[PDB]
Amino acid sequence: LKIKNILLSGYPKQFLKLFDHKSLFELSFKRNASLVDETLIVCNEKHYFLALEEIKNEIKNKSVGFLLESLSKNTANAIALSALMSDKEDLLIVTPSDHLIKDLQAYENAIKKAIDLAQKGFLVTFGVSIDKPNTEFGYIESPNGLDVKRFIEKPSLDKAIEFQKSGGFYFNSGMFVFQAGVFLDELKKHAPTILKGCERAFESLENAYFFEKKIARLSEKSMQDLEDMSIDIALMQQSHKIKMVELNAKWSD
Repeated sequence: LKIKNILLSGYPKQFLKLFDHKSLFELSFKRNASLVDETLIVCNEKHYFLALEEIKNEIKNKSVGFLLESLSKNTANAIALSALMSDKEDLLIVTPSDHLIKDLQAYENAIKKAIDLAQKGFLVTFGVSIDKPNTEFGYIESPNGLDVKRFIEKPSLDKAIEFQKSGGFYFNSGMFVFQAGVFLDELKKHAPTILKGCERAFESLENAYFFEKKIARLSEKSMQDLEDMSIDIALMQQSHKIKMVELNAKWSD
């Protein structure tokens, strides 16, 4: 089984080389590239050459591809597109680029766990233990740290303080692992018209083999009619196939 890193990036903040000569983007790239067979970087077409510049050192025999965006129609669309650019059978490690993770061994452990659950046919999410209850995040209810009772993305500040006292609540990391095929099957079930829109958008995809790297982008036309929606709203609030793995690695956002 092939394993793909889907590096979600789409002068933005994650490109600034502030963290000891290095950027969040190249840190996020480097951390997952070691665990994976191919990377697919999804970013805005404006920043392609910025992105490609920052990982010029890091491509050591690595098979790296890009999906360039004219418009950004949020994570549900970026993920569904990436899955459609994949073999049904291969496994997807979906990782936002604006992440700081310092304990790399605790990261690597959680990944190998998530992979195992993904082969069982699950959509794997990652929990981070709440300290400061802010309402911009997704909330995973998990009493036992593995089964999720429900997903509530962006609750009211009443609910965020109520689930503070309750215990067994984690911040959704925004990272994800799943097989491409089961992801697309779950999307068919729960957001059928979002899968539909991505399926026809994918039809008008074209490649740019110049720039040396093989690139793919979609026309502004194709992406226009797409509903702007999050994976958390589209799928994670409705999927019956969700497990969690704890991230104890000094995760920052």
